[PDB]
Amino acid sequence: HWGYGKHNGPEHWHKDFPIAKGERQSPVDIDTHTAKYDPSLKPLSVSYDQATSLRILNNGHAFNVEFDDSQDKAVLKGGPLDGTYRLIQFHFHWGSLDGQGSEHTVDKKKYAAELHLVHWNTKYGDFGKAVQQPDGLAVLGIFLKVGSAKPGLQKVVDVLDSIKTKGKSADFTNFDPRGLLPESLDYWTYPGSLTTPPLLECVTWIVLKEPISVSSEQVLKFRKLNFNGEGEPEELMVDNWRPAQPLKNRQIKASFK
Ligand SMILES: NS(=O)(=O)c1c(F)c(F)c(S(=O)(=O)CCO)c(NCc2ccccc2)c1F
Ligand SMILES: [Zn+2]
Repeated sequence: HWGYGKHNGPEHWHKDFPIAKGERQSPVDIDTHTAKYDPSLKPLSVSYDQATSLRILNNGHAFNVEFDDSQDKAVLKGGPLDGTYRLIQFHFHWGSLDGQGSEHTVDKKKYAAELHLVHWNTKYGDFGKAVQQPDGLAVLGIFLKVGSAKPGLQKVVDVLDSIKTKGKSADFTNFDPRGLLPESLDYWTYPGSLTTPPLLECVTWIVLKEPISVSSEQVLKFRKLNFNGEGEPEELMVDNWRPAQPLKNRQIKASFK
């Protein structure tokens, strides 16, 4: 039932998923002036050299690039984390217009899109068990602005027309997610949730301060996808973002400045 519309969008979610009005929901606005610098936060360690992508999938809400997470191949550690967290999939959130699309905001500024690289804590042995734990996921969030093309993104954009509608999927091997990272790993970090149902409160969010630039033609290709399945009426996959939620009793920490 849930989705992104007038009748089943974010403002409706709490009827099926009451944790939508919980104590540590995401995303949030990052108020850069009131983020606390923590000189004890460590550099983020992103070890993606052995990554193995498998498939790309239109799930009706976004597209996911899935990875083999059956060994320690692509891992996030360090930063604010105590564990080792395995990459399972990345996906994006984007807008109908370049002026919106991100889930997190920075001093109320929306970006055109937001990449989420989803990782699960290896102490829990698999993703489905990890989402049931308060320290089960680490999601690395990267803002996209429209400008110059991101060449490392183009392999993703070029396959989208094969997964146009809900439930479609395609082989997607040898994709290197290092091509999607900005130069700096400076980040903000806070405890939150999945930003789609089931909205579980299992995520340590790590949001990079520096956005990547993508071209207008790259983001236009994301907006040609469909939320509907093949042979159902066309509804463009745009505006699949959840807006900022109340910060409540949380402090956002900065690794920098
Ligand atoms: N946008 S998010 O990064 O905060 C997010 C969600 F909001 C979310 F609900 C999910 S969920 O659908 O998997 C939770 C269901 O137990 C994932 N996880 C991505 C994923 C999806 C399918 C298979 C593997 C990973 C997820 F990454
Ligand atoms: Zn997401």
